[PDB]
Amino acid sequence: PADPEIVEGLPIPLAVAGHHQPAPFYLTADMFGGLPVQLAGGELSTLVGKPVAAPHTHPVDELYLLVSPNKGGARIEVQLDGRRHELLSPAVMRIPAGSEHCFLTLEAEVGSYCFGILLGDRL
Amino acid sequence: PADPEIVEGLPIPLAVAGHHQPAPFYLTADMFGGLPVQLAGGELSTLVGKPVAAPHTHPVDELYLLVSPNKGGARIEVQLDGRRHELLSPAVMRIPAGSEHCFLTLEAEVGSYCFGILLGDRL
Ligand SMILES: [Zn+2]
Ligand SMILES: [Zn+2]
Ligand SMILES: [Zn+2]
Ligand SMILES: [Zn+2]
Ligand SMILES: [Zn+2]
Ligand SMILES: [Zn+2]
Ligand SMILES: [Zn+2]
Ligand SMILES: [Zn+2]
Ligand SMILES: [Zn+2]
Ligand SMILES: [Zn+2]
Repeated sequence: PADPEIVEGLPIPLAVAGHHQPAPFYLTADMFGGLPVQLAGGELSTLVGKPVAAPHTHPVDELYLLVSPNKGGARIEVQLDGRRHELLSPAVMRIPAGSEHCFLTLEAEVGSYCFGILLGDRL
Repeated sequence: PADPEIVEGLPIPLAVAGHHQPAPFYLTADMFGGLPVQLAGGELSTLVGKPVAAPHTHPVDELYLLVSPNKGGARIEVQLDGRRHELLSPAVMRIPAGSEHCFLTLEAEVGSYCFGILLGDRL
């Protein structure tokens, strides 16, 4: 009675470099016979001033997606190779493969989310 | 002074089959020199009982991602080739390429989102 086209055992918490608890995945490479992308992230309202990770890298390009119910309802700082960037929702930022990076939530309302879309099947 | 690694002109409303207004995209194939995926969707709190589209298809597989701040805070119906499925957040559903499909929001709190991750660069 589990439906093979629906996954409900989410998020999938994976150990990731630079983190101090597992990172929450919603798409993993082993889903549905093999996916070409992975997707991690979560809701930001309890993360204001609380970084999930030190600077870390992936071997594939990644895209950050920042959304919130109200325009401007979430703001994150993203460090990229030591250069500070800032995103106000809605926003998309490219994180080049091998770039040392991390994010810090500066502002978030209920329903603010950041997701990282990893353009490949490897971490 | 625009930073080529950050897009803030979002969502990108594209005309899509079966819809009656443009669909909101956050990742489009023409971003950052060419992406291998696209991503559309949005916040569900004002969509309860209000379907965005009739049944429609894509030429690539798609993954629905349904999230909300509280476990169980959003519920959608997804029609797939005329068979009803239902998702309670958090959930992921595979939509096979060419499958006629659409969704209906049955329940949503502030901060409920559904996104469709299109596993290819064509609509
Ligand atoms: Zn089924
Ligand atoms: Zn992380
Ligand atoms: Zn922590
Ligand atoms: Zn990353
Ligand atoms: Zn990360
Ligand atoms: Zn820059
Ligand atoms: Zn749509
Ligand atoms: Zn409408
Ligand atoms: Zn679709
Ligand atoms: Zn659709």
